[PDB]
Amino acid sequence: MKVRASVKRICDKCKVIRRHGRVYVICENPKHKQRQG
Amino acid sequence: MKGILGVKVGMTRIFRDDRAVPVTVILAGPCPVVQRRTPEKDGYTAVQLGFLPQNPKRVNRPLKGHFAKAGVEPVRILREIRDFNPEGDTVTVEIFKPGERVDVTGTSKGRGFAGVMKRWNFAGGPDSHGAHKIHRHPGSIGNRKTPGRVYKGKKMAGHYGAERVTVMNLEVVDVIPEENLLLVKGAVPGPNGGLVIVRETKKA
Amino acid sequence: MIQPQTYLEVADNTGARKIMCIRVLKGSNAKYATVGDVIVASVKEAIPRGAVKEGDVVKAVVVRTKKEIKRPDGSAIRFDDNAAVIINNQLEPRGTRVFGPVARELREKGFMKIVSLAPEVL
Amino acid sequence: MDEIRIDVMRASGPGGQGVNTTDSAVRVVHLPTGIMVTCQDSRSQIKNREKALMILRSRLLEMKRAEEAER
Amino acid sequence: AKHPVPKKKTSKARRDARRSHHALTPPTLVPCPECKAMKPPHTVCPECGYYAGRKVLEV
Amino acid sequence: MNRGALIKLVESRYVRTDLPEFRPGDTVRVSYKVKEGNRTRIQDFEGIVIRIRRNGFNTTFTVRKVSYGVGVERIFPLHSPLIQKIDIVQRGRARRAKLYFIRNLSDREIRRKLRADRKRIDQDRAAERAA
Amino acid sequence: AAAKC
Amino acid sequence: MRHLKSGRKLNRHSSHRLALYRNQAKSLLTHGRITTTVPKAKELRGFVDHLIHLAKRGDLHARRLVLRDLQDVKLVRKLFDEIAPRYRDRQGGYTRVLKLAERRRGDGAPLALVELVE
RNA sequence: CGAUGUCGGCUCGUCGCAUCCUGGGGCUGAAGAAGGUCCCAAGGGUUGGGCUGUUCGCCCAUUAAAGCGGCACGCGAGCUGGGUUCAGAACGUCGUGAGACAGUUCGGUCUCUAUCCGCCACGGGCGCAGGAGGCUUGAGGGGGGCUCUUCCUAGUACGAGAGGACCGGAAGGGACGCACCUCUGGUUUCCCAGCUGUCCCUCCAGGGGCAUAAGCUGGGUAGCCAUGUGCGGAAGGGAUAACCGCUGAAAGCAUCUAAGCGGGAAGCCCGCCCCAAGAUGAGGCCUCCCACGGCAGCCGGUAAGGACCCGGGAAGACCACCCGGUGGAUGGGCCGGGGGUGUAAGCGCCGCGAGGCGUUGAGCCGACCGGUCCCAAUCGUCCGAGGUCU
Ligand SMILES: [Mg+2]
Ligand SMILES: [Mg+2]
Ligand SMILES: [Mg+2]
Ligand SMILES: [Mg+2]
Ligand SMILES: [Mg+2]
Ligand SMILES: [Mg+2]
Ligand SMILES: [Mg+2]
Ligand SMILES: [Mg+2]
Ligand SMILES: [Mg+2]
Ligand SMILES: [Mg+2]
Ligand SMILES: [Mg+2]
Ligand SMILES: [Mg+2]
Ligand SMILES: [Mg+2]
Ligand SMILES: [Mg+2]
Ligand SMILES: [Mg+2]
Ligand SMILES: [Mg+2]
Ligand SMILES: [Mg+2]
Ligand SMILES: [Mg+2]
Ligand SMILES: [Mg+2]
Ligand SMILES: [Mg+2]
Ligand SMILES: [Mg+2]
Ligand SMILES: [Mg+2]
Ligand SMILES: [Mg+2]
Ligand SMILES: [Mg+2]
Ligand SMILES: [Mg+2]
Ligand SMILES: [Mg+2]
Ligand SMILES: [Mg+2]
Ligand SMILES: [Mg+2]
Ligand SMILES: [Mg+2]
Ligand SMILES: [Mg+2]
Ligand SMILES: [Mg+2]
Ligand SMILES: [Mg+2]
Ligand SMILES: [Mg+2]
Ligand SMILES: [Mg+2]
Ligand SMILES: [Mg+2]
Ligand SMILES: [Mg+2]
Ligand SMILES: [Mg+2]
Ligand SMILES: [Mg+2]
Ligand SMILES: [Mg+2]
Ligand SMILES: [Mg+2]
Ligand SMILES: [Mg+2]
Ligand SMILES: [Mg+2]
Ligand SMILES: [Mg+2]
Ligand SMILES: [Mg+2]
Ligand SMILES: [Mg+2]
Ligand SMILES: [Mg+2]
Ligand SMILES: [Mg+2]
Ligand SMILES: [Mg+2]
Ligand SMILES: [Mg+2]
Ligand SMILES: [Mg+2]
Ligand SMILES: [Mg+2]
Ligand SMILES: [Mg+2]
Ligand SMILES: [Mg+2]
Ligand SMILES: [Mg+2]
Ligand SMILES: [Mg+2]
Ligand SMILES: [Mg+2]
Ligand SMILES: [Mg+2]
Ligand SMILES: [Mg+2]
Ligand SMILES: [Mg+2]
Ligand SMILES: [Mg+2]
Ligand SMILES: [Mg+2]
Ligand SMILES: [Mg+2]
Ligand SMILES: [Mg+2]
Ligand SMILES: [Mg+2]
Ligand SMILES: [Mg+2]
Ligand SMILES: [Mg+2]
Ligand SMILES: [Mg+2]
Ligand SMILES: [Mg+2]
Ligand SMILES: [Mg+2]
Ligand SMILES: [Mg+2]
Ligand SMILES: [Mg+2]
Ligand SMILES: [Mg+2]
Ligand SMILES: [Mg+2]
Ligand SMILES: [Mg+2]
Ligand SMILES: [Mg+2]
Ligand SMILES: [Mg+2]
Ligand SMILES: [Mg+2]
Ligand SMILES: [Mg+2]
Ligand SMILES: [Mg+2]
Ligand SMILES: [Mg+2]
Ligand SMILES: [Mg+2]
Ligand SMILES: [Mg+2]
Ligand SMILES: [Mg+2]
Ligand SMILES: [Mg+2]
Ligand SMILES: [Mg+2]
Ligand SMILES: [Mg+2]
Ligand SMILES: [Mg+2]
Ligand SMILES: [Mg+2]
Ligand SMILES: [Mg+2]
Ligand SMILES: [Mg+2]
Ligand SMILES: [Mg+2]
Ligand SMILES: [Mg+2]
Ligand SMILES: [Mg+2]
Ligand SMILES: [Mg+2]
Ligand SMILES: [Mg+2]
Ligand SMILES: [Mg+2]
Ligand SMILES: [Mg+2]
Ligand SMILES: [Mg+2]
Ligand SMILES: [Mg+2]
Ligand SMILES: [Mg+2]
Ligand SMILES: [Mg+2]
Ligand SMILES: [Mg+2]
Ligand SMILES: [Mg+2]
Ligand SMILES: [Mg+2]
Ligand SMILES: [Mg+2]
Ligand SMILES: [Mg+2]
Ligand SMILES: [Mg+2]
Ligand SMILES: [Mg+2]
Ligand SMILES: [Mg+2]
Ligand SMILES: [Mg+2]
Ligand SMILES: [Mg+2]
Ligand SMILES: [Mg+2]
Ligand SMILES: [Mg+2]
Ligand SMILES: [Mg+2]
Ligand SMILES: [Mg+2]
Ligand SMILES: [Mg+2]
Ligand SMILES: [Mg+2]
Ligand SMILES: [Mg+2]
Ligand SMILES: [Mg+2]
Ligand SMILES: [Mg+2]
Ligand SMILES: [Mg+2]
Ligand SMILES: [Mg+2]
Ligand SMILES: [Mg+2]
Ligand SMILES: [Mg+2]
Ligand SMILES: [Mg+2]
Ligand SMILES: [Mg+2]
Ligand SMILES: [Mg+2]
Ligand SMILES: [Mg+2]
Ligand SMILES: [Mg+2]
Ligand SMILES: [Mg+2]
Ligand SMILES: [Mg+2]
Ligand SMILES: [Mg+2]
Ligand SMILES: [Mg+2]
Ligand SMILES: [Mg+2]
Ligand SMILES: [Mg+2]
Ligand SMILES: [Mg+2]
Ligand SMILES: [Mg+2]
Ligand SMILES: [Mg+2]
Ligand SMILES: [Mg+2]
Ligand SMILES: [Mg+2]
Ligand SMILES: [Mg+2]
Ligand SMILES: [Mg+2]
Ligand SMILES: [Mg+2]
Ligand SMILES: [Mg+2]
Ligand SMILES: [Mg+2]
Ligand SMILES: [Mg+2]
Ligand SMILES: [Mg+2]
Ligand SMILES: [Mg+2]
Ligand SMILES: [Mg+2]
Ligand SMILES: [Mg+2]
Ligand SMILES: [Mg+2]
Ligand SMILES: [Mg+2]
Ligand SMILES: [Mg+2]
Ligand SMILES: [Mg+2]
Ligand SMILES: [Mg+2]
Ligand SMILES: [Mg+2]
Ligand SMILES: [Mg+2]
Ligand SMILES: [Mg+2]
Ligand SMILES: [Mg+2]
Ligand SMILES: [Mg+2]
Ligand SMILES: [Mg+2]
Ligand SMILES: [Mg+2]
Ligand SMILES: [Mg+2]
Ligand SMILES: [Mg+2]
Ligand SMILES: [Mg+2]
Ligand SMILES: [Mg+2]
Ligand SMILES: [Mg+2]
Ligand SMILES: [Mg+2]
Ligand SMILES: [Mg+2]
Ligand SMILES: [Mg+2]
Ligand SMILES: [Mg+2]
Ligand SMILES: [Mg+2]
Ligand SMILES: [Mg+2]
Ligand SMILES: [Mg+2]
Ligand SMILES: [Mg+2]
Ligand SMILES: [Mg+2]
Ligand SMILES: [Mg+2]
Ligand SMILES: [Mg+2]
Ligand SMILES: [Mg+2]
Ligand SMILES: [Mg+2]
Ligand SMILES: [Mg+2]
Ligand SMILES: [Mg+2]
Ligand SMILES: [Mg+2]
Ligand SMILES: [Mg+2]
Ligand SMILES: [Mg+2]
Ligand SMILES: [Mg+2]
Ligand SMILES: [Mg+2]
Ligand SMILES: [Mg+2]
Ligand SMILES: [Mg+2]
Ligand SMILES: [Mg+2]
Ligand SMILES: [Mg+2]
Ligand SMILES: [Mg+2]
Ligand SMILES: [Mg+2]
Ligand SMILES: [Mg+2]
Ligand SMILES: [Mg+2]
Ligand SMILES: [Mg+2]
Ligand SMILES: [Zn+2]
Ligand SMILES: [Zn+2]
Repeated sequence: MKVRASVKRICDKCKVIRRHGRVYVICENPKHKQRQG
Repeated sequence: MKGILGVKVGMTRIFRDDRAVPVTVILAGPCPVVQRRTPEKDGYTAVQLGFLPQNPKRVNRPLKGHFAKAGVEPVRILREIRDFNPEGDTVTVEIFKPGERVDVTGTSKGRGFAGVMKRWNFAGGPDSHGAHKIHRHPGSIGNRKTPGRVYKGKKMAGHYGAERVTVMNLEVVDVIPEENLLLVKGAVPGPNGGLVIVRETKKA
Repeated sequence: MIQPQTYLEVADNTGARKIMCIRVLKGSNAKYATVGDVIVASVKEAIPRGAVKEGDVVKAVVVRTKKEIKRPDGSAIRFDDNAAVIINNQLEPRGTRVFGPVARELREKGFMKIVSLAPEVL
Repeated sequence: MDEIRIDVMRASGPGGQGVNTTDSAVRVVHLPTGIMVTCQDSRSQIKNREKALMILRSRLLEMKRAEEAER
Repeated sequence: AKHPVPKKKTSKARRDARRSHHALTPPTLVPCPECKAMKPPHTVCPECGYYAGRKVLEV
Repeated sequence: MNRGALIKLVESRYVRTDLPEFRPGDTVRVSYKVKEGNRTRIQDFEGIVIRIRRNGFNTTFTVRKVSYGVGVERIFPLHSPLIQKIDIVQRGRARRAKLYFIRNLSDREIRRKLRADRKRIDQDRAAERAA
Repeated sequence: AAAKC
Repeated sequence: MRHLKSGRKLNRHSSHRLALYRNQAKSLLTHGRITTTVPKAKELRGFVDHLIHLAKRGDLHARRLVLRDLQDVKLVRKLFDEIAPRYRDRQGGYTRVLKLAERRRGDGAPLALVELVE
């Protein structure tokens, strides 16, 4: 899980979701998982 | 949850499977059920035990009436065992079998006014190298202007011991029922002749 | 009760005569070693042309203590010296002979070759 | 400067209340080689940091200029 | 030490509140059965010399 | 109650009376049941009784012997079940209840200070003449 | 008594 | 702590307290009754009773034992010939402490008499 | 600036979390093992040494780890005083000089008494609408909270091999904490013995004083103790963090989420141990006494009870607490046992003698376990309800 202030899509299969008040990027590539923080 | 009142007899050690077993001997039996606390009447469950018969010439009228409602001879000590409802009207050492684990509560030995070293295992001060009249002193007790005070609960000199202490999970080495003797492995709070309480362990 | 600074005689033929304990190899911060414990030690006195020499930092197991060891049977045993046998990192002795009696506690603690070589186990 | 560690601390010797409470002394450590240079030549940490880094560089230079010579 | 010292004069109210414990208690006295004189219990009567029903000392 | 009697009553099941009387200064052989890995064997520990501290059933005694060039002191409970038997090997005559001072004595020095206790040696020889 | 020098 | 310690100190070192009990013993065996402070009187009972009981035994050994404290052969002679016979059938309790009513003026000390029992 | 004592150490902590370790995770260029990196997590833990006044740093040997910071760079009415920071002296250096120096060197007075707050202990008072003796609930506090190694699973899964698991299960430690004194080991101010010099008793013998506030020496009960012994950290229930899901739209797909549901930390709540109804919100139960006499008040005499006084106590500074007070085993004595010391004196025998042998495990003998009214806790005195209103 990448934890950073700038979360973006990294590849075309990335998905930006907002769950539980936080921005996440989820993806079939597990490297691309991001949490904003 | 079973329990009984008793007196610390003294220590010795026995041999069992070619091992010295330090034991404390307790005289626990017998304890007559004097009152049972019930949820209906008292809001909780407990058995008020008696222990040691007392010279009825020394038992005032409020207490005599209390024993009378139980049909029980006057007794020196009344203690409740909490959450215990024995079947009979008497509790004896038989409630314990060798191999069980018990909790023992007693009144520790009283150190009186105790120094910071005896009471709290403080290091004290040096004994040479110029140490000036502080060899057993506690050192600093605070900071400076912030917070400008001393915490509650600060470890200081004061009275030590003669307080309720419970030592836990002691092995019942033997039960000699004809003498109302319980043998427990290890050490038990307080002096010989002290009152103790023997409950089933809460350790699992 | 062996601790840093403590001197021990050497009950083997490695050539070391006196080692000085510098560590009790027993967890984070053991205060003392007794029989069967291992120490790290400096070699303070040795006979010429031995296995180990003065100044070496070595490992050894304690085999005798002047502080009496107590036993589950209720007995105890006490020696006139503090003595140790120099070992390697596999716990085996580095000399071929063990001088003097050793505590039977060593058997219980896997120092069998030492127990083997000692002329008396007590 | 990423392979360099700079320690600051109180200096030794005279100064009164100043030298007691001031982090004027500096050590610079070349982390790969381990060689250090210290400086409390002045009263100022910044001047001692500057002078210490100079001497450290000059010394690592002579070390580099000397292995080059031995080759 | 550094010679601690009262920071303020103690008020008349405070010093007298300190002394709220200083009143003497009167001495415990029982009548001597022999001569009826008041004297401390468990002491030989200093008036008639009696204790425990008999004479113990001259007076 | 009588707390002393209760403790003596607890202890009485573990008390022995088969062992011979001895005194500090006597040479004694304790045959001691010792477990070794798996089995148990009897190991003889023979030496001078340098101390008997008494406390009823809790009496213990200390025996000293020079073993392969090293002094060894073993401390024995007098009522331990691990003791097979104690044989009196010799009666020595001492002047004090505790013989700590023999740790710093030479061989002849102990020989001189703890001499054969003829009286109790004759008492031992007169007994065993009860056939 | 030491000094604030 | 002083737990289960027997024996009063009376703010005297070991030899002063020993000499104190000896001298109070001499005065008591001499006059039969002496006044002293309450704590001293209580401690004196056992010191003197022991010397009287040994006198009741009467052997030479006891006499020399009593002599170590009393030092006075006349007083010991009075102890064995006059004092001790009075107590042949008495099993201890040879001394009596009763407390006085009025304190010492100059220091407030509570006083008591110590006497040999009849 | 009519003074806010300045470094380091010591002592005692306490807090933060940007986490050194231990617990939980995601990613990995994660095969396993071991690491990297980031996230959650402050409950606990965070060693001993060499050098230097050192802080700092380096080094040695270990460790799960050897965290970083705040608290007047925490803490000198708590200690230290090596450094700094006066007066002496000296070196280098500067100055004609007197002298001078974040240059060096050796030396150099750190103040018995705590009033108020605060803190640790402990009482006194009143209150808790009758007066009392017990026994209690637990609001609310506090304590505690660490971790390692080996073994089995299994030399298995994984790996070419070297190496080597998860999960689960046993065993053994280190440090710390509480209590304890059976054992081990201390102390043991007079419990025993031995020894010198001197003076004395009483000449011998036997003893006493003094040589320390034990003359010295060898021992040493109880107690108080650690180095010794027992036991503790949990288990378990609940709710969570990061993180992982189930079902699922908005948004035909997808989505841990917007409705709802799971799983999930040494942390959080409970659980454990201790305090605790001044919890003035002053609680509950069992028992006892009871409508007394005189103009929600007063005045006495009483009740059940209590206090005073006394004998004491592994309780204790005083106070308090606890037991006992002649219907008594509470202290003291006496007796028996334990325990210590280690064979008393006197006598007889052997020796020229110093001595030795026997009587003899004798004599002495604190406190420990008991017995016994021999001595003392005599005799008493004073308090102390009559119960507001709806
Ligand atoms: Mg970017
Ligand atoms: Mg997706
Ligand atoms: Mg108790
Ligand atoms: Mg209790
Ligand atoms: Mg107590
Ligand atoms: Mg204790
Ligand atoms: Mg102290
Ligand atoms: Mg301590
Ligand atoms: Mg303590
Ligand atoms: Mg210390
Ligand atoms: Mg110390
Ligand atoms: Mg000192
Ligand atoms: Mg000083
Ligand atoms: Mg001071
Ligand atoms: Mg001093
Ligand atoms: Mg202090
Ligand atoms: Mg201040
Ligand atoms: Mg300060
Ligand atoms: Mg403040
Ligand atoms: Mg108390
Ligand atoms: Mg406790
Ligand atoms: Mg267990
Ligand atoms: Mg059994
Ligand atoms: Mg019985
Ligand atoms: Mg050797
Ligand atoms: Mg050798
Ligand atoms: Mg050398
Ligand atoms: Mg060399
Ligand atoms: Mg070897
Ligand atoms: Mg940096
Ligand atoms: Mg500085
Ligand atoms: Mg310096
Ligand atoms: Mg200057
Ligand atoms: Mg100077
Ligand atoms: Mg500054
Ligand atoms: Mg001071
Ligand atoms: Mg001061
Ligand atoms: Mg001072
Ligand atoms: Mg002052
Ligand atoms: Mg003022
Ligand atoms: Mg004032
Ligand atoms: Mg004023
Ligand atoms: Mg006024
Ligand atoms: Mg005034
Ligand atoms: Mg006041
Ligand atoms: Mg006034
Ligand atoms: Mg006052
Ligand atoms: Mg008054
Ligand atoms: Mg006992
Ligand atoms: Mg020999
Ligand atoms: Mg001889
Ligand atoms: Mg003989
Ligand atoms: Mg004390
Ligand atoms: Mg006390
Ligand atoms: Mg003291
Ligand atoms: Mg006593
Ligand atoms: Mg005395
Ligand atoms: Mg005094
Ligand atoms: Mg005095
Ligand atoms: Mg005085
Ligand atoms: Mg005086
Ligand atoms: Mg003296
Ligand atoms: Mg006289
Ligand atoms: Mg007269
Ligand atoms: Mg007088
Ligand atoms: Mg006097
Ligand atoms: Mg006596
Ligand atoms: Mg005669
Ligand atoms: Mg009286
Ligand atoms: Mg006067
Ligand atoms: Mg006066
Ligand atoms: Mg009086
Ligand atoms: Mg100023
Ligand atoms: Mg002023
Ligand atoms: Mg001012
Ligand atoms: Mg001022
Ligand atoms: Mg801190
Ligand atoms: Mg964080
Ligand atoms: Mg972690
Ligand atoms: Mg982890
Ligand atoms: Mg892995
Ligand atoms: Mg790999
Ligand atoms: Mg990771
Ligand atoms: Mg992350
Ligand atoms: Mg933490
Ligand atoms: Mg370190
Ligand atoms: Mg050195
Ligand atoms: Mg150092
Ligand atoms: Mg340093
Ligand atoms: Mg430095
Ligand atoms: Mg490491
Ligand atoms: Mg690790
Ligand atoms: Mg500071
Ligand atoms: Mg600091
Ligand atoms: Mg400070
Ligand atoms: Mg100071
Ligand atoms: Mg300071
Ligand atoms: Mg201050
Ligand atoms: Mg100050
Ligand atoms: Mg202060
Ligand atoms: Mg101040
Ligand atoms: Mg200085
Ligand atoms: Mg100085
Ligand atoms: Mg000046
Ligand atoms: Mg010059
Ligand atoms: Mg000029
Ligand atoms: Mg010039
Ligand atoms: Mg010049
Ligand atoms: Mg200059
Ligand atoms: Mg200068
Ligand atoms: Mg400078
Ligand atoms: Mg200098
Ligand atoms: Mg110089
Ligand atoms: Mg200087
Ligand atoms: Mg000097
Ligand atoms: Mg002073
Ligand atoms: Mg005050
Ligand atoms: Mg104030
Ligand atoms: Mg206050
Ligand atoms: Mg109160
Ligand atoms: Mg009510
Ligand atoms: Mg009421
Ligand atoms: Mg009550
Ligand atoms: Mg009561
Ligand atoms: Mg409760
Ligand atoms: Mg609570
Ligand atoms: Mg409150
Ligand atoms: Mg809590
Ligand atoms: Mg924990
Ligand atoms: Mg395997
Ligand atoms: Mg498998
Ligand atoms: Mg392998
Ligand atoms: Mg496992
Ligand atoms: Mg802790
Ligand atoms: Mg403790
Ligand atoms: Mg204890
Ligand atoms: Mg004992
Ligand atoms: Mg002991
Ligand atoms: Mg011992
Ligand atoms: Mg004596
Ligand atoms: Mg003499
Ligand atoms: Mg003579
Ligand atoms: Mg004289
Ligand atoms: Mg003198
Ligand atoms: Mg001297
Ligand atoms: Mg003497
Ligand atoms: Mg001694
Ligand atoms: Mg000793
Ligand atoms: Mg003792
Ligand atoms: Mg002892
Ligand atoms: Mg003891
Ligand atoms: Mg203790
Ligand atoms: Mg310990
Ligand atoms: Mg443990
Ligand atoms: Mg745990
Ligand atoms: Mg859950
Ligand atoms: Mg769908
Ligand atoms: Mg889905
Ligand atoms: Mg939802
Ligand atoms: Mg959930
Ligand atoms: Mg799941
Ligand atoms: Mg409670
Ligand atoms: Mg209440
Ligand atoms: Mg309560
Ligand atoms: Mg109110
Ligand atoms: Mg109300
Ligand atoms: Mg409230
Ligand atoms: Mg109310
Ligand atoms: Mg109430
Ligand atoms: Mg309730
Ligand atoms: Mg009361
Ligand atoms: Mg008292
Ligand atoms: Mg009191
Ligand atoms: Mg008073
Ligand atoms: Mg008192
Ligand atoms: Mg009073
Ligand atoms: Mg009473
Ligand atoms: Mg009465
Ligand atoms: Mg009695
Ligand atoms: Mg008695
Ligand atoms: Mg007494
Ligand atoms: Mg005996
Ligand atoms: Mg004996
Ligand atoms: Mg003889
Ligand atoms: Mg004789
Ligand atoms: Mg003779
Ligand atoms: Mg003779
Ligand atoms: Mg002759
Ligand atoms: Mg002889
Ligand atoms: Mg004896
Ligand atoms: Mg005597
Ligand atoms: Mg006697
Ligand atoms: Mg006796
Ligand atoms: Mg005992
Ligand atoms: Mg009777
Ligand atoms: Mg009366
Ligand atoms: Zn992607
Ligand atoms: Zn009268």
